[PDB]
Amino acid sequence: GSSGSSGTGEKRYKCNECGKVFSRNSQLSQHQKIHTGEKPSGPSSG
Ligand SMILES: [Zn+2]
Repeated sequence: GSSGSSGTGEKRYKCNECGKVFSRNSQLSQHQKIHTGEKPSGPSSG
């Protein structure tokens, strides 16, 4: 037992991108997309 007697309930989904945590996955998945970074074209004419 590794100081984990009780807990099974609120899976602390950690962001593999930054490394943060969220109470619910529905709040993390929507964040894991923030790293995508969709910046416009600069030096190129897009
Ligand atoms: Zn993140």
